[PDB]
Amino acid sequence: KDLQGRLYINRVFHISAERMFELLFTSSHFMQRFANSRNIIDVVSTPWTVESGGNQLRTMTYTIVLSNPLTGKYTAATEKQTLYKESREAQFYLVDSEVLTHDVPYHDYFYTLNRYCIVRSAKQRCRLRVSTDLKYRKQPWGLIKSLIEKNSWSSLESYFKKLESDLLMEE
Ligand SMILES: O=C1[C@H](CC[C@H](O)c2ccc(F)cc2)[C@@H](c2ccc(O)cc2)N1c1ccc(F)cc1
Ligand SMILES: [Cl-]
Repeated sequence: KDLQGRLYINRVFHISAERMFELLFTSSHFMQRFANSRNIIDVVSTPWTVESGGNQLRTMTYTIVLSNPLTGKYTAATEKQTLYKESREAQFYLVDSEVLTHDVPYHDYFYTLNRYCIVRSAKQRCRLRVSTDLKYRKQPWGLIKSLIEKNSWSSLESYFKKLESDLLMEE
């Protein structure tokens, strides 16, 4: 069930699956601190809502303060998060997060699909797996694809390394 693009986190935490979900997918103190650390500002979120089909939905908007000047100073972003009912019936959590940016060069060419899988382990532990696909909306001819990929893979590498490290402090 991993996405084939890249596997960024695959780690067993001394955190229960439900508390993992709470830390990452609610307006938790953890995500307030993490947002500050990552220079993510002006966060607006919904709660989780429940669809007739049983999946749950959550959306967010926020601004990213960017570090590479060629990507701009800031970009607005929108996220759509889906929690799959089938995963919950199987006693785990599978969330697909789709992330779109609005201001970076070539913003209209791509979006990011991040898949978060939280599986129960003995003794109030869980395994968190996070994998990512870069998805194209327009054909990224030539240097376009090279620049999108180089910038994205490096930024996400940093982001998820810090997420894993900061989650360890919540054990
Ligand atoms: O994936 C992800 C990151 C998720 C963000 C997270 O959902 C969060 C955290 C705290 C909040 F309060 C609110 C939302 C985000 C990202 C943001 C900043 C970064 O320096 C790197 C990646 N991104 C991304 C993906 C594609 C892209 F084109 C630009 C950014
Ligand atoms: Cl469960």
